[PDB]
Amino acid sequence: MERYENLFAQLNDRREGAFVPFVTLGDPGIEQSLKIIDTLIDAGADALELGVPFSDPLADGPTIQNANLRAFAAGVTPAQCFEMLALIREKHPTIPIGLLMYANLVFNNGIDAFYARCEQVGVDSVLVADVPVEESAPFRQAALRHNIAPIFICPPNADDDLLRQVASYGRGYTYLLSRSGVTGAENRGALPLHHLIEKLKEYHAAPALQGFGISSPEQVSAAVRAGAAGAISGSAIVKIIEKNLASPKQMLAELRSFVSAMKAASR
Amino acid sequence: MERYENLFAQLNDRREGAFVPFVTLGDPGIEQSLKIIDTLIDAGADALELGVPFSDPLADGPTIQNANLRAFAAGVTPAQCFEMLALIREKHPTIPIGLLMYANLVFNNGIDAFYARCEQVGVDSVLVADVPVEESAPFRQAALRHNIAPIFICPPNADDDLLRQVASYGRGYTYLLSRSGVTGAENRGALPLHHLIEKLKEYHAAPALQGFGISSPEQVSAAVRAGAAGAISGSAIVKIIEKNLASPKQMLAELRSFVSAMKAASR
Amino acid sequence: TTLLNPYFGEFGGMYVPQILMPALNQLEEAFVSAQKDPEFQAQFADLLKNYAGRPTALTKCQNITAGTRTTLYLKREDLLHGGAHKTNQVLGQALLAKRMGKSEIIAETGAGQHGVASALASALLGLKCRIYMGAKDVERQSPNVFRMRLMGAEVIPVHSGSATLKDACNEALRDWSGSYETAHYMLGTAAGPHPYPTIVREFQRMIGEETKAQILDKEGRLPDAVIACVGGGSNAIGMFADFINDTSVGLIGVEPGGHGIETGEHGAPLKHGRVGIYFGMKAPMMQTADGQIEESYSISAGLDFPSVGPQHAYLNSIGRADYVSITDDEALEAFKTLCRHEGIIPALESSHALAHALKMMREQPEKEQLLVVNLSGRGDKDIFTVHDILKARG
Amino acid sequence: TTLLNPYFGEFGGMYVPQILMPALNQLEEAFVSAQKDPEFQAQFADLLKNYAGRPTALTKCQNITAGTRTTLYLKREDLLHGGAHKTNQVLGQALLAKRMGKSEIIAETGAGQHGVASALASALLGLKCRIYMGAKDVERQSPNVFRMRLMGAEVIPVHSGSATLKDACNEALRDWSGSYETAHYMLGTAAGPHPYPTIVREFQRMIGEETKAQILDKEGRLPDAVIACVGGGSNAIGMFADFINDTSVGLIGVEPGGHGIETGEHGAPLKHGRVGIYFGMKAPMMQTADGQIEESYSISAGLDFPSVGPQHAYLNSIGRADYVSITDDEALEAFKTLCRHEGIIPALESSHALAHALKMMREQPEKEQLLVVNLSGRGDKDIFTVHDILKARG
Ligand SMILES: O=P(O)(O)OC[C@@H](O)[C@@H](O)Nc1ccccc1O
Ligand SMILES: O=P(O)(O)OC[C@@H](O)[C@@H](O)Nc1ccccc1O
Ligand SMILES: *Cc1c(COP(=O)(O)O)cnc(C)c1O
Ligand SMILES: *Cc1c(COP(=O)(O)O)cnc(C)c1O
Ligand code: NA
Ligand code: NA
Repeated sequence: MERYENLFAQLNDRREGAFVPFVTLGDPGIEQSLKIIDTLIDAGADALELGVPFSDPLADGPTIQNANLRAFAAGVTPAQCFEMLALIREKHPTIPIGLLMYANLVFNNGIDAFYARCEQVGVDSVLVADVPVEESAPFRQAALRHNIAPIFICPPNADDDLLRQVASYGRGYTYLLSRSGVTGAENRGALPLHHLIEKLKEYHAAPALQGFGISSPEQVSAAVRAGAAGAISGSAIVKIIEKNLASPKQMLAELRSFVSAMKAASR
Repeated sequence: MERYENLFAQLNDRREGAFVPFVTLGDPGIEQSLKIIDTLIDAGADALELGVPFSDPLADGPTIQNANLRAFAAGVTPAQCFEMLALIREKHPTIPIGLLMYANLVFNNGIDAFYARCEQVGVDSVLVADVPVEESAPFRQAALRHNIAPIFICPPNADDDLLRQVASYGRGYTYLLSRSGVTGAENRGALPLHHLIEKLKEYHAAPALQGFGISSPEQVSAAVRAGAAGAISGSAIVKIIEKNLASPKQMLAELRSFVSAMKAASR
Repeated sequence: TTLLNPYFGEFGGMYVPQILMPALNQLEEAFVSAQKDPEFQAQFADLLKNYAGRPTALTKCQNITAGTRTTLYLKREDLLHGGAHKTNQVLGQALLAKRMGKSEIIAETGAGQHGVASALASALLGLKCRIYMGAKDVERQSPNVFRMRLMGAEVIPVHSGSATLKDACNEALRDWSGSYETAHYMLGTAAGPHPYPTIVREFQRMIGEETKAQILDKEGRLPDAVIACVGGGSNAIGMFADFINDTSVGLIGVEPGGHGIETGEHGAPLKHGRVGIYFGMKAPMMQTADGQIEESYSISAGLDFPSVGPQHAYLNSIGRADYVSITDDEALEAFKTLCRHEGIIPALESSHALAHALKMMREQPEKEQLLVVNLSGRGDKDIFTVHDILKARG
Repeated sequence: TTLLNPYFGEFGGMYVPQILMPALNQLEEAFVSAQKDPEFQAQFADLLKNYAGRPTALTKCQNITAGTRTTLYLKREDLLHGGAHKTNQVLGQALLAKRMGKSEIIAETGAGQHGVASALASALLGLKCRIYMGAKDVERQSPNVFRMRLMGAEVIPVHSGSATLKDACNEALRDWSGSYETAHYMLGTAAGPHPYPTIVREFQRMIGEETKAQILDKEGRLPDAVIACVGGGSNAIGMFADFINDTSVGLIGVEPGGHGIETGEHGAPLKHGRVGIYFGMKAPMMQTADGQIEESYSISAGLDFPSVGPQHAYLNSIGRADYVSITDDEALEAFKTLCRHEGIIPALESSHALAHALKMMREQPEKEQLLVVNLSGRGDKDIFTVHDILKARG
């Protein structure tokens, strides 16, 4: 499939940026997570980034550390996550679906088998947070054999060689990091990313989505104005889940309001 | 004075050995100790050995360690002991009175002053338990300047040189140790002391009194039969005090019975 | 690329988020530079000799081996400043941090010994030290937490995950991912992403270099085997390194068997785990069938690393080193035996290596063999643990 | 008579019951013989080097002296096996016991360090060890009592008198008075009856001999002063001995001032007691106006000897050595300062010597002076004490 390519072509025709929320699969439970995800889509998400619960999420701040903890409290396993993913694709045929993984979960039962399972359920891309370009060969090869886009993070501390590699190796979209550190809405990136964005375009990289610290509409509009194809927000979305655990209905209402505002800013 | 010389001359005329009890001055209190001492005399003691309470009686077993502890509980000081000694001499003019001291109490306010105080109250001899013949010079000199007999212990592990020194330096009586170790009725000396006794007589030593572990009449008769001039019993006497603390009258009765039996054995 | 090979066969690598790669490349370059710099070498040697107390003794244990044909020597890292071998490499890593111009140190600790060693090196060398420690460990290691604070380090409890060592390892890396420009991550064992397994081995290799000189002086030949406990792998690789090319010398690593391998309550991933990718490296680990990372159990808190250095996994794979395990009860018996027969109180970690040597001797008492056990640390810290156990039993 | 002088001026002697004189004469003769025996010397040197870890480092403390003209070195007896200097002389006395054919060891202990050192030497050398300890001390030194028992020693509580160190000293002598034919009394300090003050100094003199060689190597000259704490006198006389004839080198002994000399709650008999005769010697002691023996108070349990070695009283009297005192609060501040600035946790006993050196520096910061402090032991054992205090204050 070419879901990311189709989305970006459609968005460009409308002079729009993509807004992509991130949540941990199964947080706070399987049924509620499935409801959260449908609300994000109905409220305007252009694509989804979905985390599989892992014991040691070393690129994540406290908000997402707690989302993984809640999913484990609910007994969520990687096998249950793939069943969720198949259902989500069966409900929504065109929305791009990307996974946020940690290497051990991909390597565990075999790298090739992992990407083959992703293809079977209809996933579009996979970002392995603790696999730098230097260790990426078996992951990106397996991804491409199974029609999965391997996603690479382009850091602020990047140089030309790294930019050429990220442009050559990635597909689907390029993950443009807003700053150093770990995920978290309480830390905004303030480095101008205009230069990187321009060099990525020069090297024909997959369209850039800015992520880390994006928690407000003005940041979504600023990312698109700087030349990125869109923006990703995770911790801000997950905080809405955390704050409303005792009120599932209010949780969905607040997610809808937030996503709707963030998506509006991309226009 | 020549109290020891007069006693031994009188005893020899009656073919008798001396029986000499030992108690800690002020144990269990000043008044009771004065009563205990008069009972020992009335029951037949030929001489007395009296301990001044000391914090660290390193030649004594548990029985006498506890006698020193009881006297301290009663607040007994060396000054109070000298007042007791003056009273005892004022009541009994001829009985030899010997002190059992530890060096620091003699050295404390001056060695010469200590022996001068002994002369003033009428003490006859002083045994300083932790002063061997090798360190005895200032003690024996001060003793002799004040008409006090300095007493020396003749151990079982003695040799000829030591025997000649004990014979030359001591006066009054020679303390013949029954065995190594510390004071205690629960440990009887069993080494034949016939040889030492004979060598002491050969060197014109002061008459020998056997001490340590003597707790029964047959030991008193055995000491005299071996050639000693008498025998000393401390821990056996003190155990009677310890066992009868709650019954002062029974304590005096039991001391009387014991002393009477021990003195009878010396005849 | 890199200046040195990040892999030992299939094991090792640099599995960290992209943002940390420049920090690892900078560290590798500084290390390669420092290893060729006689001034760095002289400063490091001066601290090891005059501050830490090297060389450490090599003690012959005749009372323990009486009646057998085993000759046993103990390399005395228990006499190093701080009471364990960890002090060697924190002094080298602190000098590297200064060579790179870094002013702050981040470290992780489980039982607390690495935290103490990092705090003392930082206090001596003028570095601001912060230490991450799982909250369950902070709770059971009050003495060590107080030592770190007396030495001026900030101790930060980690409540995420299992609130133990692996979680502190994660937190240290999260911090470093945003603070690498001013802070150096002083990793505590010969594991983690390249270049750490290599740096830690080179900064602990004086253990084996001294042992080789000392045994040649005293016995006129090399040992038949050198034996060391393996939590993460640093003391063992430090003893092994200089002997790797002496093919006649056996290299025996001892992982904790806990309550018994068959109970599943152990810390022996090299021989009883499964290869995975975590803590920046591809190596054997304690993990569920789904791939979630688990804890290592042992009576000795210091053998709590849920994985093992990649060079050990490699040396095992080619058959150059052999790895075994020793249970809690076997380690406790070795601890009691050394106290009573040699007047030395060993760390419970080190007691695992001693226990295996005692088995080598006792199982074949007429086998002529010259053995060296690395006594990685002293056991005063384990007196309460041992007391409590022996009391519980009677 | 004797082979060696039992007195240092008016101080010293052999004030024991007559029954113990042959044991002291036998010990003196064996010591004189052993000191001329190259085989004894080689065995002792081998244990000190390969078992105890000598020579110990001499560490320069530049962070502490920054901004002043003081250069400070610490002699690292904290790195000796067992964690304090006591290990040197128990190894020599255990070899003497064997030279005399004795198979049993009696020792006294207050804070427990001498008991631990006597138990480890006895375990290594095949001697049956019994240790007397006042019952109040047994109660507050549970860790050390357990260490002694793990090493096979019998620990016997003493309930007589004040149930502390002097009472254990008495009990040891009572036992020896009946068991000298088979047991050797391993006295714990440079005090007691001759020959002990002399034997203990000679078996601790490598502290000062090594310090002299090390300082000449590093500074090309002798120290302006060497400073050591004085409980009973062994670590100090061991540091002082080799410098006594180097008249330019100051010898400074530091007694515990406790809560303050004026409070009467201290342990400074040399400068604030009165000469008496106890524990087999004529020396300054803590005693009432009537002559009863009292206890020494200090925050540091190891400075609890209620008297002091006679050679120190003599060196004071002729003006060759100077003695001062340091209070509990000054020792605690020195303890905190060394942990924070040098990454070394000193024993609270040793902290008294360090505190006086810090005063020498701070009071005259522009005075050029080269100082060596004997760091007699490590302070892990004092972490609870310090923690409790700092907590009580906030
Ligand atoms: O949570 P933030 O700051 O909004 O950042 C967005 C990230 O959570 C999301 O892309 N997922 C993600 C991406 C890379 C590494 C860890 C991750 O959890
Ligand atoms: O108590 P025992 O075994 O009967 O021995 C008698 C001694 O207590 C008594 O002479 N006094 C005495 C003599 C020498 C040393 C200590 C002492 O208390
Ligand atoms: C930390 C520790 C160990 C375990 O760590 P390695 O890296 O495997 O050596 C072993 N012994 C002691 C005394 C320790 O403190
Ligand atoms: C026992 C001890 C002392 C005091 O004894 P000295 O005989 O005076 O040296 C001093 N420092 C330490 C560490 C001790 O253990
Ligand atoms: Na491990
Ligand atoms: Na003292």
